[PDB]
Amino acid sequence: EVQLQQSGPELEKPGASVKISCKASGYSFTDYNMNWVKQSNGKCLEWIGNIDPYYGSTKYNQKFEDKATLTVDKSSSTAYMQLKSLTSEDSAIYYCVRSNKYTGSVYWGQGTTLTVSSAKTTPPSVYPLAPGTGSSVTLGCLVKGYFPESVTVTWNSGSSVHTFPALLQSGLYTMSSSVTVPSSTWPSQTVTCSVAHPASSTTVDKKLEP
Amino acid sequence: DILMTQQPSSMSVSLGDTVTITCHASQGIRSNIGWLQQKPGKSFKGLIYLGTNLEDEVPSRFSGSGSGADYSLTISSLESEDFADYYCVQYAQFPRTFGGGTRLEIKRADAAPTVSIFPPSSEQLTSGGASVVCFLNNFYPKDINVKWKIDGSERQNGVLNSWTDQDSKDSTYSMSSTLTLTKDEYERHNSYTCEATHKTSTSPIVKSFNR
Ligand SMILES: CCP(=O)(O)OCc1ccc([N+](=O)[O-])cc1
Repeated sequence: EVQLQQSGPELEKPGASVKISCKASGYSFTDYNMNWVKQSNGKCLEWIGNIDPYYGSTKYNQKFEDKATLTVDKSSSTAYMQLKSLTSEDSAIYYCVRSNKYTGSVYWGQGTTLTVSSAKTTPPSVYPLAPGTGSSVTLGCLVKGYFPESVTVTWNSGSSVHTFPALLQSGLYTMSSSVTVPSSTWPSQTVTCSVAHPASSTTVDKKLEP
Repeated sequence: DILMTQQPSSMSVSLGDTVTITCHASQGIRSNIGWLQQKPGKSFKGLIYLGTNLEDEVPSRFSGSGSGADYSLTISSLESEDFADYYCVQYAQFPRTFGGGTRLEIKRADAAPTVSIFPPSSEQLTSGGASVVCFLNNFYPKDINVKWKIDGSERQNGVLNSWTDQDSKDSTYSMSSTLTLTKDEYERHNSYTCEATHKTSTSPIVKSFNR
């Protein structure tokens, strides 16, 4: 069973460096090249480089010449990619990609998310969204000014929720959540969004007031 | 660098369709082309290598074709797992380069958005900020244009839009639009309007409140 098991999510400050590992198993390690691919803004894939683990010899995309440093440890069957002097533009998902040296047939690792930012960890501000008629009512919570990602939004602990992807307002995240409930149920009973942010150890309930 | 132009960049399709994705290379690549799938919330899987050879565990309904500089991936009778992203990759020259991708999305019936507008909370106003929020929920197709209006006149600065992916239960889309102001700026004006244009209605859907 071919496995390419990569290291975990990374968060770093600009100017810092990071080293991503790609543990291979279930085949002869030196027999295949190892490639590294960057995926950013969803749709943009770029080949960073490869390494032939047999020679230890490396080939680089021009664009990544001094950004990336691919090595292997032939003894632990592990490929590494080192990224240096990290910028905001380096935040992406990185994949190791084994390729057949003769056919270009490929097997991909699970990917590693890197986030480069100057921000220190910051808990969210959570603002209720109540309206200023109909048989259901939509309410929301605006989860503002937190770092890093991510947060969990839960409504009365428990379907009919939309959770919108976070966006980066000036070094800091914001996301909103909506819920649709019966008008007979609110304001007459309590509706609360709970926002958990692991990184800052915060859990906070905001009741939706009319 | 070899450029790979991939067509189309997204397409709404149906189960049982025959779908063709094209990949045009800026020079002949001698069949040194792969096709790749990324299913939603997953990594990548190789489908085809050297133009026309199926990777392992790829069903027969997938085929690749073409030569010189012009290549294509055909999915015969599209099945549920085939709702994914597809990419070509060139390996005739260094650097390897990729097509921009193709998303296959689920075609379904049109649905009007349910639109809701929200004034700033008291607590945020306390912070000096004022975020007006508009949800547009459970609409199809995905294309929707949003405008904010302050006292019947548009504002474009400080608007932040986030779209959902295709919904796992009704195949619709939803999005939020947030207009961020200072309290100062906010206090000056009275009427706040979120205005959506969408194929399901030849007039805008407007949602508004009064301060
Ligand atoms: C000529 C044999 P190779 O150079 O070992 O593989 C070609 C290759 C490399 C990378 C990718 N990829 O998707 O990142 C696909 C195909």
